[PDB]
Amino acid sequence: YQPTPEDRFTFGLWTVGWQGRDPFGDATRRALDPVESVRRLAELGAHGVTFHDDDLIPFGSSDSEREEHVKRFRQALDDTGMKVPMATTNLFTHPVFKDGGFTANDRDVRRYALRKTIRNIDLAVELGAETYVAWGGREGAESGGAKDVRDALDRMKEAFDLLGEYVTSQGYDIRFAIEPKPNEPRGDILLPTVGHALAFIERLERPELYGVNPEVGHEQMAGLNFPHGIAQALWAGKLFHIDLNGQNGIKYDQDLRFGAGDLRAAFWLVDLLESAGYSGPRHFDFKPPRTEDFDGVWASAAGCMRNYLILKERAAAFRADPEVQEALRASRLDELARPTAADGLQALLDDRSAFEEFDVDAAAARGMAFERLDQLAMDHLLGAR
Amino acid sequence: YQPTPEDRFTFGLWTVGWQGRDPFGDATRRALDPVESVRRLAELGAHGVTFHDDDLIPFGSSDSEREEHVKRFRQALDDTGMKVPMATTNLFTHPVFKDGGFTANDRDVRRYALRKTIRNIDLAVELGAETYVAWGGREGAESGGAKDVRDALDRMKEAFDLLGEYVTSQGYDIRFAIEPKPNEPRGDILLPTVGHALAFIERLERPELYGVNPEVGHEQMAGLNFPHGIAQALWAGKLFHIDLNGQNGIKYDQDLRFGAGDLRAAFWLVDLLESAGYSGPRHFDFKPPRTEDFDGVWASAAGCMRNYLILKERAAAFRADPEVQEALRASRLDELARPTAADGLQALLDDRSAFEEFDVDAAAARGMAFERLDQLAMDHLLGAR
Amino acid sequence: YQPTPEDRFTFGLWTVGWQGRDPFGDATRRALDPVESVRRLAELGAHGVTFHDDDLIPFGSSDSEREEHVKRFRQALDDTGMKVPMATTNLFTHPVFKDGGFTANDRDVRRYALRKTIRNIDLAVELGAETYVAWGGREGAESGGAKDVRDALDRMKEAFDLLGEYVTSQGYDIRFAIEPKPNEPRGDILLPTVGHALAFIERLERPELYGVNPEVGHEQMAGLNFPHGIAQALWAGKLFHIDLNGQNGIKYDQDLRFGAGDLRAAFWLVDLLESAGYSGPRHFDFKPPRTEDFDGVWASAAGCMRNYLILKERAAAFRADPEVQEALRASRLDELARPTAADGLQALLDDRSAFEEFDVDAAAARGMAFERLDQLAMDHLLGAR
Amino acid sequence: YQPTPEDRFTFGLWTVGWQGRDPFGDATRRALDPVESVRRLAELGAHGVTFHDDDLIPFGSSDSEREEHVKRFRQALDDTGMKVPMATTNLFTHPVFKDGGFTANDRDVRRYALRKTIRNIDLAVELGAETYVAWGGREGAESGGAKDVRDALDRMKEAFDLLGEYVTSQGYDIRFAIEPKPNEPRGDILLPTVGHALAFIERLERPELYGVNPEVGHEQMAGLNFPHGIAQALWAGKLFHIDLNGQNGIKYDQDLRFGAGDLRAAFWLVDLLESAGYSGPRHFDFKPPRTEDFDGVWASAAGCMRNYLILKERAAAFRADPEVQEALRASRLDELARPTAADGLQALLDDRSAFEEFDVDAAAARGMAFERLDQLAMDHLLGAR
Ligand SMILES: [Mg+2]
Ligand SMILES: [Mg+2]
Ligand SMILES: [Mg+2]
Ligand SMILES: [Mg+2]
Ligand SMILES: [Mg+2]
Ligand SMILES: [Mg+2]
Ligand SMILES: [Mg+2]
Ligand SMILES: [Mg+2]
Repeated sequence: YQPTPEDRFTFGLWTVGWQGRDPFGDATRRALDPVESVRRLAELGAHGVTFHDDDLIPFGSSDSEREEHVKRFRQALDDTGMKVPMATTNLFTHPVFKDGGFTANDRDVRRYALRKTIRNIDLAVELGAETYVAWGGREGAESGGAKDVRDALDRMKEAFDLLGEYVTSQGYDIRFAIEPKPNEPRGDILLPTVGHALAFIERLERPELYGVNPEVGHEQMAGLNFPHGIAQALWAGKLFHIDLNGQNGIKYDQDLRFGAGDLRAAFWLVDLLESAGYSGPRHFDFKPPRTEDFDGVWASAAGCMRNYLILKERAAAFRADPEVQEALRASRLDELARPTAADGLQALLDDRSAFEEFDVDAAAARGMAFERLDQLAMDHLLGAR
Repeated sequence: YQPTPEDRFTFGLWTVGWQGRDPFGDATRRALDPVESVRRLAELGAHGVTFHDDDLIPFGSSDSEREEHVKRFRQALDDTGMKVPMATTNLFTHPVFKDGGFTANDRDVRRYALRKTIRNIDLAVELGAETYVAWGGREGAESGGAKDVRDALDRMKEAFDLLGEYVTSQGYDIRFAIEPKPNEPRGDILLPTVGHALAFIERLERPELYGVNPEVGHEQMAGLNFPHGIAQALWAGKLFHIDLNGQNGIKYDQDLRFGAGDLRAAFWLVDLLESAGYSGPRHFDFKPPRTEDFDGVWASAAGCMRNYLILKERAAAFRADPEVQEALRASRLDELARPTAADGLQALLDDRSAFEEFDVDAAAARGMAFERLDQLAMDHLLGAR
Repeated sequence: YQPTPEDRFTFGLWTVGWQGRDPFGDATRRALDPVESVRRLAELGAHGVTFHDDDLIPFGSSDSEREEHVKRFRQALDDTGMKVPMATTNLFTHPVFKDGGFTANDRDVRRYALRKTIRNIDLAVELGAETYVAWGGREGAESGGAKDVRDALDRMKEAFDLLGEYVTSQGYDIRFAIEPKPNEPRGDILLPTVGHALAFIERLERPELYGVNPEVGHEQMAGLNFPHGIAQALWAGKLFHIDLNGQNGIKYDQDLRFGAGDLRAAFWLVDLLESAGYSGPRHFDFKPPRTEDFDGVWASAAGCMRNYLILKERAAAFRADPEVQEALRASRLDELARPTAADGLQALLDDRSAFEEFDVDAAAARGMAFERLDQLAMDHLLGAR
Repeated sequence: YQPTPEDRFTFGLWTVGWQGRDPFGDATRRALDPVESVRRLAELGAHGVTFHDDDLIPFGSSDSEREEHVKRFRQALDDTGMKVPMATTNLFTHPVFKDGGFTANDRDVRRYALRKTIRNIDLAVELGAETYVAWGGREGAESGGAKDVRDALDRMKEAFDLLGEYVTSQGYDIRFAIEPKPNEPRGDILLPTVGHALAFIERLERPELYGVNPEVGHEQMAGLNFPHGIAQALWAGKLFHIDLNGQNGIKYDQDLRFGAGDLRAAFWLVDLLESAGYSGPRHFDFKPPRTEDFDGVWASAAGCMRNYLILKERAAAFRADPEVQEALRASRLDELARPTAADGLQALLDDRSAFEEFDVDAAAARGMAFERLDQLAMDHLLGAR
């Protein structure tokens, strides 16, 4: 189960470089030079890295220091063959963003947020990124009167519409992906799930430029089924990027390594991504636990990729098993794929077998055979077939 | 705080008529004749009632018995002045629906589901309903292999598109509202939140015919902020109907009377509905607890309306208080309503006050004054000003 | 992975015999004769069965009918070799129990609850049960004023103290196990977790007669770590019985087959039960999904046992792996088992290496190596070592 | 609703002094001198303050600097009349504690934890504290193999038993209170709820020295009913201290001001504390939101006390209302307080009215009248009677 760059595994600089500071404790690890993270991830078989503007260029840098930080980074990329497929803005750390960026109540902050974002879109295009992620971690409220949500959504649409005008006017080949999260660090965050983000995109001026960047742990913080939400994003044609990690239920955002947390959900997720032919990056947004030293950091990151590749093998064996294909027919998954009424509305209304003569008791007696199918899936996951 | 029909309070027949059967216990109350429910609710000041087909006409009724049940119902409506603004289909109780209606794996069940729905649309139009609700309570799964969600969404779109063709071809003045719910009775239900439903509607053939029917308790079963989701539905122009009740956190669907459960959320909800000028029914989908006899049933229903009217008074006093209007300005809610960049993209790029000369430390030091505002809201809710 | 009675797998009659009635739907399967359930479970390799009084003897049976139902049951046990290790009372289904049994507000109901329980203790002893389970599913409230919890706990202690006096006076060799659950069917249930039950037992007159019967899904309905709670029950010497099943997070009580739901938690649970030498029954309190026919029922029950035996094999391989034993030492699990201060309090106070000369920065720099250990556990679970 | 020191309102130094650093953002407020916090809280009508050792004496202080920090603090207390009723240890911030203090896997860390705690017990007694709180925020795990929970509980008992030996040998008049929390910052924390803590105390060598310090938000992070857990702690005689704040459901620990979050739960909590005659401090463990400047900090703290006093008035009016006292009898709260079987076990067995002649259908038909009672409670809370 050894990864190669063909597998398109990517990591955020902020993931392996997380120093371990949490709401109740100081950092437990020293800071990582971005150049060393690139080389260590290349050694592990990763395909590329991603960054916030403030991960790469420390906040408040002159254009000279900025130039030097980028040149060092590009030289590490050229030395290793690593790519940069995605980039994003930090609109959450600095105190100025304490009430949001695009939806801050203060107008001057909203304008500064847009200028800070545009500057990093230029940098992302230069380094070759195809997707620009927006996570509005501070867009939200702790109390009901602080934020008129209809006005906030107006301001959110205005900001994204302006970004789309910018990339259109410059001729950039880059697309945006909105990353939802239901809460933390705000009490409630705007666009809290995949569904709310998908709905919001359809109200933008150029909806075709925008998709979603769902994260495993974020939908599970609302107790939702992550493979189900990913299917809906694929069904709408909007899965532009994905963030893989692990989460143990409804609580603070844990960002465990992929495969930890809900293991069966990770299996069904890989099954879906591989059978639907998702061809984007397999990006890990995780945090090595602050119990770990740097040896633990790299073991945790290697484990992300290993677990994807074991699950990929097991799901492929599951779908190729003739006994499984036979069980899928026994449960009528084949009938689910067939149109309900390709004969049209009038034919349906005139069909007495659809109502007047339908034997409801005979249909109700047919078992679905779902438990035998699920135990075959369990046996395959566990390598017990 | 006495209700009048001008307040447009409505109840489902299945609410006051719930016999108290739950997953672990037998019924504690006898069944109610729909005609008696109509008269008792009219006496309490309700505006109207709603029904599932199987609430009004017992499943498996001949057209003769069906005719007699409807005539008795209409005579009770004419006797009392009660209206019927909404109707819906029961696609969840009969065993035939154990794997869903519109997205059942069995094709013949999906066809029967559509025929059963269309028959009740005709009845709803006859009784004057303006909204037809669809709650897909059995559309979902307990295990991952049982349901290909992309195929299921294809089948869901096909069913709703067919219903829209039917009402268009008949010339009916009726609109559809999709009611989301994240789980129960299935392990996960398709279109689990307001956001997923809003996103799905935009993929239908005639999106203008469809909106949402959110329920307080359902969004709170995912730990989401219900007033926030309602603002997004209003922002999209899709709040066609609403179900009011109470829920104590993330657990089974409690359907407590409105005002119980999360009291502060109910205050912010009423504040939003009244300030946005929602003019549809205030519908209660609740269950009087099975501890109660029929006297408790009617006290519980009266309490639904009372609590709405107390909250309406307190939110109106809150917004009219000059000290509150002054605090809203202190927190810059007025600036949130103003465009970020009505001067356009180029002017923003050239504005040095938006970036090169923006004083980030001075802006960051400005407090938002949100806690004083929220304590004014608390004082108003509690009648302590 | 074939079960034998040596594995001590047991099932409730109400589990495989669940007819599929849920809060929103009618039954999907016919009722099972208890005698047929016994024979079909014996065929699958189960060790025994358990029952509520009302599962075996239908409520309101004369002593003659009661005698005949028991004789038929005993003949099925003698025919198959199946044992009855546990029994319990139904104090939740009949309407009389709508406000509880032992803590109902009505005194006459509380007295009836105790008489109904005592009658079934006699029957349990006759059939050879060693443990008598009490699940107070109706002890609780939906509203705050309905139940003074201090008075309710007084009444709960009085009821259990009376049961202990009864079994002591009769000379029965039977012990009680309290089964906690946080909610459903009441809004909040008294003694909602393992911890609350363990605390309550220590206030009884004869605490040595009482232990806990934890259920996987119930602690997970509060988002708690089930293996952690089981360790605390074992640490106190109170794990008298256990209910195995599966649950997908914080929501209604799903009662999935064991191994579904949180798979990694099931692995750590089996690891704990086997390494601590738990010798009681492995009891399954699950519900075959109502999508299933009777063939699905038996496949679901067989899957319960299969999944325990696969997990038992993987956890045993994990603990026997020298590379794992070496990693456990690397993470200092051996030091966790050694006393902090066997040298006593005075020696600790005088030990300058414990404070005045303790190198806090050197200790803080030591990584815990927990991620490498957990990936070894993952590899073992998945059969990838 | 103006507070006076007679109301015994206390605040942690770390509450109003929280600088606003969270997992995703830098501090938004400058640090507060503890002496200024004391004077500003005295001005607001608080009774006293509490502290962690590291709040008052910065970590790594020489005995000279330590002496000066304490003298400045004592002079502020003498100047204002403020008391110090409780103190606690910081065993969570420094990196050395990344795997716990009392249950760290490393033995030398566990010894250092005990020495650090004992030093602050001496200081607490000097300043007059009656209660010493222990919150084991780092005692726990993110993965299953990292922590044998039975060994960890052995180590936890050993540490607390040693602290009890220390205070006994010194003749201190101080008691310990264990503060539970289910998760954050560890993935799962040991002793996660009030119940688990109460159970653990009964296994200590001197159980009478130990009680619980429950926090509103912590039990609500497990979706539990906080007034119910407080009743159980009072019933066991173990409510030594209490932490008041607000929390909006199952998510990260919000620490909102008291009265925000679940408002009805706060009403029932105050009703319980006042009717049971709790005489300890009303301590607020809250965080002013990082949106606020220092004016917002003090408004948030004043709001804590105001909201307690409004709720105290409303609950007292509720219990004194004759119409409520009559409704309590209608719901048989009086019968709940009467013994089930003061006539003893034999009399119960011989009582034919308790079983053979009990009219189960007549009892089942009696409504509990709980909804009318709860609407009276709602009317009183809202000031609408
Ligand atoms: Mg995350
Ligand atoms: Mg992410
Ligand atoms: Mg509901
Ligand atoms: Mg509803
Ligand atoms: Mg259960
Ligand atoms: Mg059970
Ligand atoms: Mg807290
Ligand atoms: Mg606290």
